[PDB]
Amino acid sequence: MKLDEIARLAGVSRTTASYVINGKAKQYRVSDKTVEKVMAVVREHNYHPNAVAAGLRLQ
Repeated sequence: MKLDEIARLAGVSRTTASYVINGKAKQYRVSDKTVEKVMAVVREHNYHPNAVAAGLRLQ
């Protein structure tokens, strides 16, 4: 379930859905509106990013 389908199935764009796939919605401009909208599809299909991601400190 690539970014493309998750965007069309949820109802956003290849990047707006990209926000929702990585859990970055608030960082961009989809604080909730697209979270439940696109996250419901990202988690329905279980689509997640690959290993090794920037965040060694993470607070």
